[PDB]
Amino acid sequence: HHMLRHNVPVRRDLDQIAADNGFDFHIIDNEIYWDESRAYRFTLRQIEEQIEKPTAELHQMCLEVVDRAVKDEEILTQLAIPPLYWDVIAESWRARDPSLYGRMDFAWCGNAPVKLLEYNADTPTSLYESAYFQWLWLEDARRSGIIPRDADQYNAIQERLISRFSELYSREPFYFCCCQDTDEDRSTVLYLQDCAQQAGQESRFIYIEDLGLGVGGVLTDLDDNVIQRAFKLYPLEWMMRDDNGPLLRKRREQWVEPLWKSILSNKGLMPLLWRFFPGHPNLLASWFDGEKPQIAAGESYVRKPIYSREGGNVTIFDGKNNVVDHADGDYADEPMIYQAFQPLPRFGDSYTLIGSWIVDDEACGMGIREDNTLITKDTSRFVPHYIAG
Repeated sequence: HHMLRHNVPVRRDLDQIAADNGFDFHIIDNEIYWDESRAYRFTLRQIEEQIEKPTAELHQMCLEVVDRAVKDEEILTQLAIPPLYWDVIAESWRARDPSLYGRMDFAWCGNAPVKLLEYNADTPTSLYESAYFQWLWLEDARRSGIIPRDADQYNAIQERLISRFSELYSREPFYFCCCQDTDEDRSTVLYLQDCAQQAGQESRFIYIEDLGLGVGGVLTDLDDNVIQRAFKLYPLEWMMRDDNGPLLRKRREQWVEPLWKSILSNKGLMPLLWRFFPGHPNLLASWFDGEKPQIAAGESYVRKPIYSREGGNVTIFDGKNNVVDHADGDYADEPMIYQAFQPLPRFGDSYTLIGSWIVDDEACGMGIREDNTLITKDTSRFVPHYIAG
């Protein structure tokens, strides 16, 4: 009936399993990250009616926000998108530059509708864990009897990724890049590279720091080959703030995620979703800093930077304007949005976030994270789930 969590025994060979499968960040700084000492059990109806169908519909609503924003200079201004990039973002949308993936983050409310907290539509991680490692967990768990033998999992992510790379096939090499000094980012990009290569797409990896420029600002690799298409685990808004940002206007190279996705990874998406779909069951009231609050006196509320990751610089306020929770981060100088407050559900002493995956426009799986405060932070743990009943 109700979604629940229960303890399960950790596999006695977890560390070997993680090594054999390339999961080199399952423990981070000698702290547990991958946490299979518990698991969440959903019914198929909860999956289809409360997560999958709402995710697919919310994505369509977001595409309507993109379409409205690129045609309205007041909206682009509210989103704080630099005017230099308005034309090339509008053109990116006009050409329908292809999207690969994105992840929506949800507050679970029991039998009530889930509430969308934000759309990590540019550089989401926890992909390897959601698409791959928790499926191997499911297979082992079914065999060992710690969950029902016929348990399923809301997870078609790898299949949809491979099929998308097939659709996007090109004989020109497909570059993949991330920054140095983060195993998680590299393994996210390596996982996408493996999916691409499974679809027959030749792929090459290059660190962001090793990207070069040829005469006239042409993007090149370390052997001075011209990069014509790249997936980047690097934020679009930093690309546009960089001194070389103006070179994006020429559209000489293809980017994944594409430029128009900068509208969806902007947390200004949340006020716009509320403006254009007021009262939608899966939405929270939201407004830009400086607009009249859309909650009554007394209610708690959340202030978020328009650009941030892992709860960075998020503050939850109570209705007396005291701090309920706060997270450090590198985003303190970004403009801010406000949102009505729906607490994450609490299981034991953990607060649980649902990440719901989109591949192109299709809702196709979810991964769960747990943390010790109301704001999901960098200390969070990934927890497997399964479907039964």
